Amino acid sequence: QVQLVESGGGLVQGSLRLSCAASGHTFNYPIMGWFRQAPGKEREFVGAISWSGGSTSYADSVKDRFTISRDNAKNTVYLEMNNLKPEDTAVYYCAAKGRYSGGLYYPTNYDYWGQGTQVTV
Amino acid sequence: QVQLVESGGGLVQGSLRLSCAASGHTFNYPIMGWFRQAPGKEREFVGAISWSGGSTSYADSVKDRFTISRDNAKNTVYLEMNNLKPEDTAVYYCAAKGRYSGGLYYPTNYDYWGQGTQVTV
Amino acid sequence: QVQLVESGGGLVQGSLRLSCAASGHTFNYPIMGWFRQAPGKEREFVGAISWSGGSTSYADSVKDRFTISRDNAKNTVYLEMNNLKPEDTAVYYCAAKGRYSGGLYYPTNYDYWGQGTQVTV
Amino acid sequence: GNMSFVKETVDKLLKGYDIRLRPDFGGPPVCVGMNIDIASIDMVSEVNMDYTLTMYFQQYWRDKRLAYSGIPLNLTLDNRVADQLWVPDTYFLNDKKSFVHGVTVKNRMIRLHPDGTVLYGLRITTTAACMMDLRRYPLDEQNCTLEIESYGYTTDDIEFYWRGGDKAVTGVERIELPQFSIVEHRLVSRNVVFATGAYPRLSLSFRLKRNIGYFILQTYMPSILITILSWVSFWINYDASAARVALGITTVLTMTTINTHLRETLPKIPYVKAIDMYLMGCFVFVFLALLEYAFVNYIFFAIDRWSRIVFPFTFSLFNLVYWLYYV
Amino acid sequence: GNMSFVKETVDKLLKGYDIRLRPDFGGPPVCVGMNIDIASIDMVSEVNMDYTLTMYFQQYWRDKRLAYSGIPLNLTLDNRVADQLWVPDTYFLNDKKSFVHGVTVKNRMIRLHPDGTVLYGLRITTTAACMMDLRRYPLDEQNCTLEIESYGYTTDDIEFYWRGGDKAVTGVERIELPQFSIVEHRLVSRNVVFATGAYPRLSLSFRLKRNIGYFILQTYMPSILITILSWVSFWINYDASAARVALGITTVLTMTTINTHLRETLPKIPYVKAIDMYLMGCFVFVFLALLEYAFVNYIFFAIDRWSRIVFPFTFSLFNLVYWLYYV
Amino acid sequence: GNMSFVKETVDKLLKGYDIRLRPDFGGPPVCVGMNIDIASIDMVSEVNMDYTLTMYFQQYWRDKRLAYSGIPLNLTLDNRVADQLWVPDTYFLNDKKSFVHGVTVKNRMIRLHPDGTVLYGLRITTTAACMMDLRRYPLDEQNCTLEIESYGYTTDDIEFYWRGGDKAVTGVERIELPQFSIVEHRLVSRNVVFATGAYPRLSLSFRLKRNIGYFILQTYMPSILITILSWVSFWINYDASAARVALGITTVLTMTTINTHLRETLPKIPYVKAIDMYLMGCFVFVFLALLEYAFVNYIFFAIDRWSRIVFPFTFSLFNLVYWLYYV
Amino acid sequence: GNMSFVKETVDKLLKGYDIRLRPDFGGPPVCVGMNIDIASIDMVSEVNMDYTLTMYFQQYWRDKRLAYSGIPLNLTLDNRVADQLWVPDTYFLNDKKSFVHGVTVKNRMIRLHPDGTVLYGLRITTTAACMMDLRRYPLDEQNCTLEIESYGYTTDDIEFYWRGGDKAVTGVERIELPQFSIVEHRLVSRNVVFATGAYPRLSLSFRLKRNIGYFILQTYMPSILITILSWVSFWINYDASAARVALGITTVLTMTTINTHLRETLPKIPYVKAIDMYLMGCFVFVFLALLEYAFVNYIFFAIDRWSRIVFPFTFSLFNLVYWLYYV
Amino acid sequence: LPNLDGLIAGYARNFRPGIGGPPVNVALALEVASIDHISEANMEYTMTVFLHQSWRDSRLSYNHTNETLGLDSRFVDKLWLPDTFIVNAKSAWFHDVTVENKLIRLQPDGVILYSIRITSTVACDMDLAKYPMDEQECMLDLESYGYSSEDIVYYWSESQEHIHGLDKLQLAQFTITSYRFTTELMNFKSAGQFPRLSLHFHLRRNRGVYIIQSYMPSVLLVAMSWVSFWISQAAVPARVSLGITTVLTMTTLMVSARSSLPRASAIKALDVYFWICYVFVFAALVEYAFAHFNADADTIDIYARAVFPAAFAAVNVIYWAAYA
Ligand SMILES: *[C@@H]1O[C@H](CO)[C@@H](O[C@@H]2O[C@H](CO)[C@@H](O)[C@H](O)[C@H]2NC(C)=O)[C@H](O)[C@H]1NC(C)=O
Ligand SMILES: *[C@@H]1O[C@H](CO)[C@@H](O)[C@H](O)[C@H]1NC(C)=O
Repeated sequence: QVQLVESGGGLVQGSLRLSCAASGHTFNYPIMGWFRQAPGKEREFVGAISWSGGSTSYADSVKDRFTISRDNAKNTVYLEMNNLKPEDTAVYYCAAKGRYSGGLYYPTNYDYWGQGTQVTV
Repeated sequence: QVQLVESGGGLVQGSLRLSCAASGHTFNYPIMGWFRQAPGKEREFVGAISWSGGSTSYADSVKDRFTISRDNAKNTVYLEMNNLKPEDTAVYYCAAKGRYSGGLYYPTNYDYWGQGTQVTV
Repeated sequence: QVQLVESGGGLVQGSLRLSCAASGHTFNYPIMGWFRQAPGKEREFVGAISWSGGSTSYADSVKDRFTISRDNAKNTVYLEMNNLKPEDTAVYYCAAKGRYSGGLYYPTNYDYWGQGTQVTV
Repeated sequence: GNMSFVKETVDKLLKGYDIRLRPDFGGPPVCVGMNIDIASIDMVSEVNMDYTLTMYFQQYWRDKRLAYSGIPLNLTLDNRVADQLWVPDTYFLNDKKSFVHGVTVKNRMIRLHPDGTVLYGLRITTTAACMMDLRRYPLDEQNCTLEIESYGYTTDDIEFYWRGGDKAVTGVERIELPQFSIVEHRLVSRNVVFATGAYPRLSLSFRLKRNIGYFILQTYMPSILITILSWVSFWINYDASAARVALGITTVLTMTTINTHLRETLPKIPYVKAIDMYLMGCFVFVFLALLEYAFVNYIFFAIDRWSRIVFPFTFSLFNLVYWLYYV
Repeated sequence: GNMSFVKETVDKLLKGYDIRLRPDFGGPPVCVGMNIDIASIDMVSEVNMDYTLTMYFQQYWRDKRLAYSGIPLNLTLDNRVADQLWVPDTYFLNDKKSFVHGVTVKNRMIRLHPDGTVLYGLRITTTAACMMDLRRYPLDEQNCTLEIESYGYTTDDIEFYWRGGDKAVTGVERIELPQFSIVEHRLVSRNVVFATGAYPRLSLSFRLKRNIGYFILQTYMPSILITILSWVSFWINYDASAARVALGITTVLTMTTINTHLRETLPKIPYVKAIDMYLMGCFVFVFLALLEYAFVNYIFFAIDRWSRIVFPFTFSLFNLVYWLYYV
Repeated sequence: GNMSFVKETVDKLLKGYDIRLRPDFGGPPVCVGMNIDIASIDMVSEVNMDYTLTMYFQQYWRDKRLAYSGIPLNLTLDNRVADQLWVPDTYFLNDKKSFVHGVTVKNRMIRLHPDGTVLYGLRITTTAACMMDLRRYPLDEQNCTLEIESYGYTTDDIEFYWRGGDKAVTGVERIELPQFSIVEHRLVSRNVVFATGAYPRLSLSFRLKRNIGYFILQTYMPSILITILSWVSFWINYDASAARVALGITTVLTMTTINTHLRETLPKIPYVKAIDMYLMGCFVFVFLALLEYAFVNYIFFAIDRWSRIVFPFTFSLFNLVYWLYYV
Repeated sequence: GNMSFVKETVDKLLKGYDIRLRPDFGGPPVCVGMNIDIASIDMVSEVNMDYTLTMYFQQYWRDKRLAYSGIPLNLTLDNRVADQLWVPDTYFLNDKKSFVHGVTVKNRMIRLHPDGTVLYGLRITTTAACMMDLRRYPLDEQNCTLEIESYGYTTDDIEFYWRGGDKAVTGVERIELPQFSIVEHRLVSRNVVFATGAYPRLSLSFRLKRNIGYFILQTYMPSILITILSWVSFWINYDASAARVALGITTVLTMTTINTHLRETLPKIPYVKAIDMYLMGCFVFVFLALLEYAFVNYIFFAIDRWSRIVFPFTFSLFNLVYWLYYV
Repeated sequence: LPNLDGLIAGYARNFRPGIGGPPVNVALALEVASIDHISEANMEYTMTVFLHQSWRDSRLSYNHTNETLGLDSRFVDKLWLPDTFIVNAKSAWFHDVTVENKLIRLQPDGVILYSIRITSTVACDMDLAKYPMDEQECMLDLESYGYSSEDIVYYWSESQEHIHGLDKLQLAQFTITSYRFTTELMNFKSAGQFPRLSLHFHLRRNRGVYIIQSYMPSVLLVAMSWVSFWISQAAVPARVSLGITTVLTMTTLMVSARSSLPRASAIKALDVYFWICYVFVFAALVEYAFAHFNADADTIDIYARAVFPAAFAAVNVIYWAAYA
């Protein structure tokens, strides 16, 4: 049982920093992922990071532009979106994955999801 | 990442002592080799030695004439060329080899190379 | 490298005690053997003993008549020949055998040999 | 109900098939694509200088002898069919002991394709040797590699490449080492020349950074506390010979026990580790503290106040230099 | 005397049978029902973060190729007939080392049915990895899972379900762990997607609650006794410098030995456990007690009475806060 | 597209081939050339008197039954073809436990030649016994051998030789032993006679020199420090009976613990090692120091100054003699 | 070039050969001659009461079905031919775990003879149980046996004899046990009757004498030194209460640690060993020494001189009686 | 030879004798060779046994021959065999040196004698409440894995009471007091009734120098603490040192004993004795502290000299009588 709350969206024309706070049995779900869903398009994987060790992965589209890091003190995973593009207009979600739930890039492997923040540039 | 600098060549008619200084991640490359390349001829293996243990190997042509030893304090591998012959006229190189890079006698197994010193007798 | 010197032969009509002194890398050769060679006949195994443990073996001809024992302080293996017979007229040799050199009874398995003492009764 | 048709198709493929011959034997080398899905890294052993790795090892290659037509599907066959098919002689050069899981059946996958492409997957638990530089231990950084090579076929007969480029190896985030963290992983493709010939080499390397949290509590903190414990003798009056001498002895003896215990958990390396330097420095302070009282006792039959300000200051200076050098 | 008739029936079933092809190959996926009869949980290891499980693994699926008529009985065949029959490629994803018992024969059961249903049972001893959160150790609660998945066949070819619903797994009451108690077990059925495709997943999870009885006697009680032992120095006269100093040293040294011994029985985790916090707190009290006499000795060359009431009261307050927080 | 032609050629070679008969059966002995490529020496164990060796074992011999014409290439066949070919019955005489790696396939290579020459390679991890002389331990030098011999065929049927002379064994520089250094390696070819007959023997021997760096820090340094610690009692006044007696007891007890710990890490040999002699000498000095105060206490109810100059001088003389003798 | 003729001869021998039937089935029993070439005795374990033995096990018997004519040679065949030949069901009755070496091939030899005689050799590493009488430990003498018996065939079908009489077992001098010496070995041939029938038995027994050199240094010397250490308190003045009491405590505590350490290296036997008696005697002397000062302290609030002559004299008398009894 | 070929040719290996009929009656016998290890930490014991199984298979009956056909282990793979397995075996394996230690003897009437030598590590649930003065009972359950009572029925052979060999066994730490062969015909695990043959043998731990080792340092530490009573009260460092050393050594002994034993949360009798000894040594140090505080008294020492030896003797009598 993990609860995910994300905030820090809004509308800009730039650098933006999303955040996602987790609470509950975070030990059983050590992997946090970021997903965005364009209108009509299928939900797209953005990046994933582990709670322990800070190992991270990114998609090719957001590679070298988005940075993901977390702090275990606040149980918060934050996505830093820099050098925004008009293609980056989608609802950003926060998800958690089980230890033996498979690959990172597939949203169906994640059990708990956040509300979702709409970002338009 | 290992940087190799060699010196101590020149022209003689005798005993000569080459040297080779190493710097960087020398632990990942515990084997140092010596190579010479005659004009037109392919590069020839001379001798190899390990950083730890002092185990050394030599070619038949330079056997019982060239001695190779190293000192870990200066990270230097030196080749002592005694009883020189006119056949020993080539550019002497210094190389480093990985732990699982294969045989000593093949220059293609070595990753980092020095500038090379020309010796003519 | 083991050096073997034997002494204590001579001519008698009785009880005689041969001896054999060893020096060098005796650890690599823990087994000492005694051999005799009659004129024209092939060299014959007499008895063998280990440096450590005192385990000994004898041939049927010399069984219950010859006793073999050693002292590690002097690195000496001595053969005590009692109740001599006219058949016991041969040159007695002292030999050492390697750890993995095979059977005791075969002289070709021994690496280092002594000079040999001639005994005639 | 085309199972009979599929059975006839597969029997036709294996009729006359020679497992002794590689695909395109005597011609161009067969390209083998390799991907690794890391399951976990169970253990990292400094004493044995090796690590245990569990992974899904997939091999991709095309064999035109297995090409089939009329079936627009990928034939996922039983794992026992791999015994009648040619497979690359892939082995791990630096492994020490490896096996393939066989419960409830052998952890093996065969998936044919209409064009002749063969997918071969294995779940392998391997113990691969990894030489470690413990000079900066426990603040050291280690680089452990996994060498992949063909045993019999040279570069003229077989070629290796990472299928998918830098995305060939996945599951790195699944690695949960209590003592290490995966800083980075790299994929290397190269050729290695032996006497028998030149062979294709694939290398997978991880850079491991050791966690200092365990060693601070286990070793560094007790050493500091013993050193602080020896400073108590300075405030004790010099006439209390039994008390101050006992304080000096116990701190020195305790320091030796800590030093001996640490060296028993590590390989017998000849060089001095970073932790050894700290323990040697701590032993000097406690030994000097006992020698300090011996000097005080000797002169008696001001010095204590001077010792109360030098030892904590020198130890703090020693700690500052030690941590700056190794960080 | 219809053994010949049964032999003819079985030979007819295996004539033309292709083990390389799953039932209904190229059509609907074959549903495999699974039930587990747990025999015992031999070991639960914190250092290796794994547990050893022995169980009877039964698989239930229908193969119309094995359907027979005229025999109103369930054919219980020899276990060696399983080599000529297709079986699911079921494997355990999180296992570290598993095997099938083979004394006096392989612990395997094949039971055919007239409609083609096949019952396949195996007695498997498996060592499955289980990551443990030791922050609240030894008052922690652990959740160890057993992942069941098909290796080669995707969801388009095979499906997994717990036969009998929540009653699929039995024998949970047979588990007798001296250190743990089975609070609850759960059955989870889901689909896991990899690069090769989506695969059916069955998960069996146990929630383990550690027993505090062993750790109270082994660790908590000796730590309290040493802390009480240090309080004896308060009642000793200040002129007895050797006696009071010796009492402070021994309690401090004994506390360190207890702390070192505990950390050697657990994996080298970087974070601080609950038991570590208690040991650190106990070390502070004994260290302050020795520092208390040093202050008394320094001023001399009332304080003891004040120490007699503060230390037992503060330690009792520390114990009350510690136990309330972790219970 | 001559795969069919190659398949016909290989099938012709294996048609009528008898694995039970060696090449040139009943005639001249078959000469087998052997090369070893050392991968690593994982462990050297004094307690078990053995070492673990991983190597590539290549065997070269000519079999005219496998000669083929019309193919100007070296046929690199699958490793599974070795089961249909005669191979030498080569075994290691002094090995204790050996195996051939089998991931992802058996680490085996078969390479035929047009003239009938067969190349047979195996990656073998072997544990070979090595008796060690620990009289000069830890300043000792060890000679560990690897005996290679044919099990069934005598010298009349098979012959062994090092292919390439002194260059047959390579990879010696790859050996990285933390405790030992490879001074030299030798190749020996000889014949060994048993009751069954005379057999060809190949011997590979390494001379290992132990590194003193670990033992200086682990054993020699603590022993010296304890001996120096006992000298502190000389500067303590004789009236401090509790302090000086405690110093003598602790040094003696600590010396015993060091001696017991060392002997538990080594095989139970009856003879005295070099390190044992040093520990016995150190124990004498600390024991005499405690006896020295007993003499001082007895006469009291100048001597201390005499002890301050004799003990450090005698200990320095003892160290000088000890190191010169064993170096 | 008579390889074809030899191949025809061998194929004729194996044509119609039935491995299920022993030679001369239904007639006289087949006599099997056995020789053993001992390679080494790796370990002798008191805790497990077993020893590890590596040897060459040769079996000699005549099978007229394998007799061949026209070839005046001894056919040394490949070891894989043993699977098509009948071999005795020889097993070791007292073994705990045994295996046959298989690198680079199975360590097996088959050598046929023109008259039908078959030589069958195996290199076997076996762990055989050996019950040990530790009453006189470590001055004990042990008799470890190796029982050789046929499993299925009774004396009516098979007979065992030592080929060569007392010279059947060789290589006894090769045994190099650091802790034991081979005093004597014996060969025993007898018949053992079970419910299934009477079976032939061959027994090979070694008498092992333990070396006292290790135990003198490890156990006896430290015990004597502690006892001598307790005697120092006699020469210390009675007013030094802290010094003499500390001497008594440390010697008693050290004696207990030595006793506990020794018993942890040996099986938990109920009877008292010889070494235990010596340790118990040493504990009495040190305990009485501490009780001696308590008597002196009690009367004070001549005796010491009386203790200085009784304790060394009684301890010397105790040592003299102890060594004479056990030697 | 022709008889053996004929029997194999018409043999259907995958089916039990009389399939679809009366269950096969399998006679079972055990010849225990040794019991190597008995680990309380691992709750297991290792046993090597000769397992004899006898049943009648009419498909293998032959004609004109009255002599039993003694066959080797190579013939085993051709015939049908009972799927007998050890229910509570952690691990087991066959001895195959120099060959597979299997025996098949075939009789003309069709009776098959099947003997194998197997070593098995068998889990034994042990109660350590009275450790080390505890008596343990260990079982050896034998059962058909796949054939229910409708197919295979097990029963101990008449020769079981004569060939068990449990009397001849010698155990280093235990003693086999009693043994029993039990048949349980009402055992159902998952589907169908599986008859179970169980061998129960009782092990009594030897009470000798082994229990002496653990209990004497406990007693000797208590005796050492009593020595402080006869020491003068003015010798503060001496009596304090004697008190602390006994208390600390007792603490380490409790820590070492439990650590060197199974991690089970069991209050063993040895642990109770350690607690009693720790109370006495702690009380002795408290006694001196009270005497020292009152001094800031010789009657208290005299009374302590009487009570502590008397109380410790009394509590030992209560302790030893209860557990023994
Ligand atoms: C084949 O083996 C047999 C048996 O070992 C050999 O016969 C022995 O020959 C030796 C002399 O070499 C005699 O001392 C033995 O008495 C013989 N034993 C028997 C049973 O005959 C035979 O010589 C061998 N043949 C060859 C060609 O080596
Ligand atoms: C033996 O052989 C005869 C041959 O005719 C056959 O009829 C018979 O059934 C066989 N078995 C018995 C038990 O007679």
